[PDB]
Amino acid sequence: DTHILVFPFPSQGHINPLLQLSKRLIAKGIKVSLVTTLHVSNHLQLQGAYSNSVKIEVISDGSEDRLETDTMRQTLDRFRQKMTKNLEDFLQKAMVSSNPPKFILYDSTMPWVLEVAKEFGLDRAPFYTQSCALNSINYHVLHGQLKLPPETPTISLPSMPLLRPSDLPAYDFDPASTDTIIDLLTSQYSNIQDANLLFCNTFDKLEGEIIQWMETLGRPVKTVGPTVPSAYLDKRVENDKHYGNEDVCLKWLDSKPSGSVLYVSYGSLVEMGEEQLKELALGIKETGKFFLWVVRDTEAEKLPPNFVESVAEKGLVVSWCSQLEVLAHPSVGCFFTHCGWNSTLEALCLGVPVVAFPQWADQVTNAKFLEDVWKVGKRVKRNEQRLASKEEVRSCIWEVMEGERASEFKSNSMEWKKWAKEAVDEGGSSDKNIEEFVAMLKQT
Ligand SMILES: O=c1ccn([C@@H]2O[C@H](COP(=O)(O)OP(=O)(O)O[C@H]3O[C@H](CO)[C@@H](O)[C@H](O)[C@H]3O)[C@@H](O)[C@H]2O)c(=O)[nH]1
Repeated sequence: DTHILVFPFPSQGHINPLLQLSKRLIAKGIKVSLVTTLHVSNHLQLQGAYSNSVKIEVISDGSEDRLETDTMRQTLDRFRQKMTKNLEDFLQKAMVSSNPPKFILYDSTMPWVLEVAKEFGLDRAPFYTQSCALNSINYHVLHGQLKLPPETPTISLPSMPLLRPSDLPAYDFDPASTDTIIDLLTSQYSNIQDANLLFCNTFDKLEGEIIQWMETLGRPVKTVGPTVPSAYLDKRVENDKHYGNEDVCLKWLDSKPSGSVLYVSYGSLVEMGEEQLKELALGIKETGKFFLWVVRDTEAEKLPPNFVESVAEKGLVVSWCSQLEVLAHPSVGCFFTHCGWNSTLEALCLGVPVVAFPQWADQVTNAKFLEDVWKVGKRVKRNEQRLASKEEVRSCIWEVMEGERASEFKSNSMEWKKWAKEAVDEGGSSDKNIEEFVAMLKQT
């Protein structure tokens, strides 16, 4: 029996892509052991009931956990030192056992895993869970052709679309952490010469030339995305309808005409100012369109006093909906999104045009691609003070849903939905790369 280790960065948020991929290759006959922390274990559903259910391997005791007193660097140092030792102790046992793992697939944000696998002679590959475009940016910042402060007004990287400085990832939200975050992202490409493969959460038709550029770094690149549940695409893997509730959103959507509703989500981790949140709320109201806005309790409290009351007819403002179920609903014609890589891929897979309102990090670069490269929507015009007016919000929504290019966006959205599904369906670019990896694993 062939089994591998999957070791994603242990944070609630980014372990889903690796789990989604795990489902693909559990279906192709590969057993998977999830390597994770005590903490993740407690907040994760306990081990499945089947023979080929993902096996949970807790290798830490909790002392790696970040402290309230820590700087990000200090948190990262303690995490690396302790988890290095933990992995070493784990493989010391696992490698000399009757069925030793054949591979370790680890999040690219933990490059020190490769050095541990190298010691044990264990086949290994990083997994880049963000866009291939970000791989190009972070690589070029590592090698010095791009600086943390852009040195020019237009950035023209090989095989990339032209980028303004405003299109580049902005990690200066916490200036204290900015240096540490840039170091972490650039260190993802330092030791790739010893990686068996480089896995990427994307597909060939979405970033084909960028992927071809990455292949010139000397290693086999395997595009295996998008990691959205099969049920919303090729529908070939049993269940796989969610990542890793009683819904009202679906009934409310059922009464609305096809393609008429704006789904609003500016991210489940993004905080927003009362000022900007007021302009956004009023801007959505001014369009006069049916809208479903999912915003969490702490964010929902910062809305204008009578806002929810005032949109009793057109607006459904709720604490939570199944984003995948809402996007797949035929009444939803447009998605106001913060352009997180997961939201971005979900919009493309479900063939829904976007009103892009990026906030931080890779969202800025994802927005650029959605508007100028994939052409499935528009970015809300910002101010000189980075504040979007309710008029800028209203016009952007109208232009995407009712403007000159409205039909272009939906047509392009349906094309990407087709191509995303084709990539993960039998014989697709992603399915082929996954079959190759599986075949390689059965060769030992
Ligand atoms: O009401 C909601 C909100 C989200 N989701 C799902 O939960 C996941 C997380 O969504 P969200 O956090 O809104 O967006 P992402 O695209 O995952 O963005 C995440 O990852 C990005 C990386 O690009 C970061 O920039 C963002 O801060 C971070 O939220 C996705 O799979 C969504 O489908 C729901 O099911 N319901």
